[PDB]
This record gives sequence, C-alpha cells and structure tokens, in this order.
Amino acid sequence: MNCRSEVLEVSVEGRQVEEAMLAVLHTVLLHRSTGKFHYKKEGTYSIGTVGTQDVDCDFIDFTYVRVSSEELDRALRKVVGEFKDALRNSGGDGLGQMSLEFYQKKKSRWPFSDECIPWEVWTVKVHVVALATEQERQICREKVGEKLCEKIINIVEVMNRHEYLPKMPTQSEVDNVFDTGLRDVQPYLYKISFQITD
Amino acid sequence: SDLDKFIKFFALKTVQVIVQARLGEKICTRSSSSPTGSDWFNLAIKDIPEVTHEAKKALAGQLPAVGRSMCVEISLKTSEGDSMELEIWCLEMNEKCDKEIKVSYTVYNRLSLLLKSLLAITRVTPAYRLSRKQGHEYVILYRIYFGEVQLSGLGEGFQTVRVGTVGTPVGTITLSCAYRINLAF
Repeated sequence: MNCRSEVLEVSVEGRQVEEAMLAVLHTVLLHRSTGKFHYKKEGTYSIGTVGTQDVDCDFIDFTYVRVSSEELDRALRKVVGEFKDALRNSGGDGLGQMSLEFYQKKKSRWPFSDECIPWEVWTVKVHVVALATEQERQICREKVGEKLCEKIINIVEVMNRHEYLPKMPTQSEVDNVFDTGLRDVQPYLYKISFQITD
Repeated sequence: SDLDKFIKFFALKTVQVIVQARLGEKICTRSSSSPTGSDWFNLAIKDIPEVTHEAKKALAGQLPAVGRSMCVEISLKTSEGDSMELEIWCLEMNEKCDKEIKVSYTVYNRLSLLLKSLLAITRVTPAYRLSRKQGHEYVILYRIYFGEVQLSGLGEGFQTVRVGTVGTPVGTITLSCAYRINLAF
C-alpha cells in the first residue's frame, strides 16, 4: 500500500515547457488508465477498449503516445498551460514543478483520517533557460528530445518496479478507485497541481 | 488454458506494435466504452494481416520458453542495397520461475500494462525517428524469428532497454530491446 513517489527533472526553453510536461504526464496516464467498466448485477464486469495516439512535438524533436481521450487531453493541456504562464510570470529563476498524484477514496474499513489516500506521486521539475540564437534553438530541440527519451525510459522502468495497484473494485466502490467521468477512458483517480519554487 | 491464450496474443500484439511503430506513419486508434470485438488487453491495436502471418509463421504453434525467444529484428536497407541492423526486440520466458497468483484478470492486466510500456518505448529509441524519415535513401525492414537470441550486428556499444516483465504461474515473461546507437559503414 505504501505510497511510491518518483521525480523527473528537465531543462528546457520556455517554448518547450508545455510539450515536455504533456509528454511526461500522458506517458504516466497511459499506464494509469483502463477501459470503462460496465458491471452486471451479479458483480461481473466487462471492460472497454482504450485507443492511443502518437503526438509529435513541434518545439522538441520527440514523439509521445497518449490515450485517445479528448477530455483527458483538454484537462492536461489546461493545467500545463496555466503552469507555463505562472512560471513565465513569476519573475524568478525559472524553477517550478508539476505533481500528478493517484489516490483512492478511503473505504470505511480503512484506518485513515484523510478522505483521499495517495498511492503514487509523480513530480516533474522544470528549469527554464533562455537561448540567444536560432542556432542554439535548433540544437536545443534535438537535445531536449534526447533527454525526454531518457525520461520516458525511466518512467517505464520505475513502472515495472512499482508492484502495487488498487484492488479491482466492486460496482459500489468503482468511484473510490477510478475517475468514471470521462466518455472514452477510465483513469485512476488523480489530481494535478503545481508549484513555483524560484 | 486461458493463460496460453493470453501469452499467444500478447506475442502477436507485441509484433504488431513494434512493426507499426516503424511504418513511417503516425498511429492513431479510437477508444470505445463498449468492448470492441477481437481487441485484446483492452487496447485498440489493429492487426496488419501480413504481420500476423509472419508472426504466426515464426511462432509455429510454440510459446516463448528457455532458449526459445521471439525476436523482432528491425533493420535499415540503403538504396544501394547495403543493410544494417538497428534493433532486436526480445520476448523471453523463464522456467518454473513463477508466482502463486490471483484471479485471471490480474495477469491479463499486467500483460496490458506491458503493451502500454512497449507503445511508449517504441517511440523513444533511435530507430523511431529514423523510421519516420524513411523512404528515399533507405527503407526500414522487419524480420521475426523464434529461437536463440543473437545480438550481433548492432555495432559497438549497443544499448539495452527493459520494457518490462510479467510473472505468471508458468514463468516470468521479459520484453526488452537491444539497439544500435552508432550508424556506421
């Protein structure tokens, strides 16, 4: 049950912040979602099909795979955009982070005080750097791409090391484990937040 | 055995994901709240008929075991005819190296997660961008074989990435990629 946390760090130009965050967040959500559950009265369930989609980055030499959910992608794009704005406007050293937390709603049989109990946290730290020339910008597109390849490999490797997943829920408790509010896909319950540290 | 069935289709879908990641075209499939007919592991992965044929042909009714691994070789062939191995994807299995396991959906879901990891990783090895840029001075080819793993041909310093592992009552499944990092003639 013990909550697991992972931290990733990337250095990027301002114009790459959104794509870098989306690449990481969607890779994690690809692993932390399933098809929509449809229960029968006896407690049996069928599971829908999750589609996936290649996404080319325009500001990074990189491609990531995401779940084919317009709703999920809209939600992530909104908060990532707000994070990028906050980072640009903060007037600091260009340092911030986003956290993606998977949690369960406490069951009555559980001895916890909080109503939301996390079981996985993913934190992506960013440092924004400014470049002087188109030359450097082109190089940065290539190099950030190579770093994101390393980050995705790291995500997959740590995924395999995380043994815990929530118990598959009965019909009465599905909303304690999964976000059932989307049409296409069924993510584990999650919250996204960000901080601006300097 | 429902399990032998799971492992067979996991192998077949593994080949589909790798070959489709090397076509030179972005892949896009749709979700469905309703269970789609003959999609496996709750993932929309369309089957290229020719690939299913080569995969079944190589497997020949066998499943991975010690000394018997399913390998997918990705290579580059220049317009002059010279060939170069880029990647070897290896689907391996351990022997009476199992786990006293749970209900069926559990192992099924773990295989599902491994395919999701494969989807991600196939986009971040060097051959991905090479495959997207193929078609003129070179093309990307694939070959499937079943037997002993041979990692020659990948050049000096080739890297290895572990996509993941799945424990089952009959052994541990492992999926990995060995890939060339220096293009050389």
